[PDB]
Amino acid sequence: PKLLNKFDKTIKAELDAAEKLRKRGKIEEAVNAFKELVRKYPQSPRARYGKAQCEDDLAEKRRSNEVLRGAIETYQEVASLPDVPADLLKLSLKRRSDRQQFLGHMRGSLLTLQRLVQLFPNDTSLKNDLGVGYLLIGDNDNAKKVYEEVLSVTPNDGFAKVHYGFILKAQNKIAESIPYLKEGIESGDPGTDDGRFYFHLGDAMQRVGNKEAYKWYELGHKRGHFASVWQRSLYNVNGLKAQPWWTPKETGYTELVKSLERNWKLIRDEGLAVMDKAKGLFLPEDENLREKGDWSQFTLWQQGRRNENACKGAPKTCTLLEKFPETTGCRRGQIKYSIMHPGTHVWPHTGPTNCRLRMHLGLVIPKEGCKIRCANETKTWEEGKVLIFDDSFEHEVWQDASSFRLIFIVDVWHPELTPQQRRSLPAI
Amino acid sequence: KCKDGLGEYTCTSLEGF
Ligand SMILES: [Fe+3]
Repeated sequence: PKLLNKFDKTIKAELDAAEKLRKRGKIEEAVNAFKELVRKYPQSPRARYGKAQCEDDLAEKRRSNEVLRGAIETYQEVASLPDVPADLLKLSLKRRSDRQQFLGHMRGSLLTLQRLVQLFPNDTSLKNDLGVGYLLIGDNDNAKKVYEEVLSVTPNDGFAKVHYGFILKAQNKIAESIPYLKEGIESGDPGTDDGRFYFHLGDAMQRVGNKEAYKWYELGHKRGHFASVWQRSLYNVNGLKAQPWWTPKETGYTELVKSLERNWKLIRDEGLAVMDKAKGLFLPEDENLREKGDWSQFTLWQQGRRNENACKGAPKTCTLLEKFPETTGCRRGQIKYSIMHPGTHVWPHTGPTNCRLRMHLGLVIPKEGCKIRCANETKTWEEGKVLIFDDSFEHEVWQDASSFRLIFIVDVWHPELTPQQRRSLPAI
Repeated sequence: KCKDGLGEYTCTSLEGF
């Protein structure tokens, strides 16, 4: 990496001295060293970059966002100085984009990546990095435009293939997405051994009927992405007990189960009240999990937060659930009514995390046609009874009755999770 | 958001340290 211009070469001694202090670990002593090199040589790109790396390392030690916001600015100052080496320009701005995403300034990291692509229009990897910026902000349209430009120049790039296939699969182009995912994973290129692409390639093959989906599930299990071929969640805490079906006494939430089963009729009546007088509060499933049919949900708690407007439609149920922090505080689960109408088949899928167990309270259950499979066992609901299963295992639902099926979903923390974990885990 | 499934590139939000 050529990082010194002509003027910095004349002061390589003072630069390497302060760089040693940063490498030795005296981050405080190195910051003040580069700070005075900048004060002494205000146009040195390396001394400005060295000040930025010290602020970066210092922000790690102090765990400060304000210090990291200072490094982000110093990384930009290296780009304003004159006669800056091209390799130093890429590293200074790429680190700014990376740290901007760390803080959540996703819109700012996009602008920084756009500048890099405008400065280096031939770097394929920089365009690929810009595509990831769009996928982190939710702009799959512009992400597809980028990875199309990459594949028109470098059509053998696996990184662009798996991301192009991920967008096509997100856009319900299931058949077209498979070749981009299978080839990108097999490219072996850096960044293609991600469990997300194994999960979506096997899911895409399952919907089209290709039995080789489980060969890709087992391969992801061998490389450490999946806990098993059945438990394919990706936001996981290692060590938790894993079994597809649980019993109430096994979970330890016996007080919650009894409150639900003792008072199931009031929960049902408040849900039917929303059905009859506020259909708008039931929103359709929006995760493309349906092959066919109508499936709506009326959410009361999400990510540990209570929807005040929703609890105005089911007040007694919200008051009942208020007594149990094991479900109201589950920031990786929800509490919702789930209505499913005849002719509905939900694709085999997996929940995002293993940190929650999912409870189903039977409210309005038709006598035939309804059944849910988790792993290799199929069970059915019963009115006034609670089913408990680990939705991180592959599960599948059919509804082929002559009337609607209404259940109550209550997510709880995994019982083996420590309270420190329940308070620290990022919400999902 | 990832609720019953996992159809998003990232299911969490970054907020720094
Ligand atoms: Fe599910």
